[PDB]
Amino acid sequence: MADRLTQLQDAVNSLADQFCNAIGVLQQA
Amino acid sequence: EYIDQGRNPQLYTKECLERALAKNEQVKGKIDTMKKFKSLLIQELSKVFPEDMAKYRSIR
Amino acid sequence: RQLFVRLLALVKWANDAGKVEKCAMISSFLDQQAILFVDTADRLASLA
Repeated sequence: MADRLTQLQDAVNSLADQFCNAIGVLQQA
Repeated sequence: EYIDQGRNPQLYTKECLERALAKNEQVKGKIDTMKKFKSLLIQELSKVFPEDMAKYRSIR
Repeated sequence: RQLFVRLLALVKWANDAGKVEKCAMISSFLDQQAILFVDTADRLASLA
């Protein structure tokens, strides 16, 4: 494959995971 | 309700003082969390895009 | 006994009448701040 879509989806998933972790840590070793 | 309870408002005053202390502690914790989040965002910006870091450091 | 209790309550309310209002205002401000913080946190969580 080696297309831009793969890296785009990877970056989107990473950003979503970072946002979820920030939301979880903001309302909480 | 406190008058019909049969006691004075001194217990309510102590409860309000404890609530104020707890609110101050929670505000301090929230400020510390916001500062940590801002530091993490600044670090991510410096490691990703130096334009935003330079803007926040000199332009703001 | 009931009249003595009522007089004690009235004295405790009159000796700290302005202080009671100040404490009520402080408690209301703290509750409003906490509610606003909780609402902002919930909105941020729902948006993120």
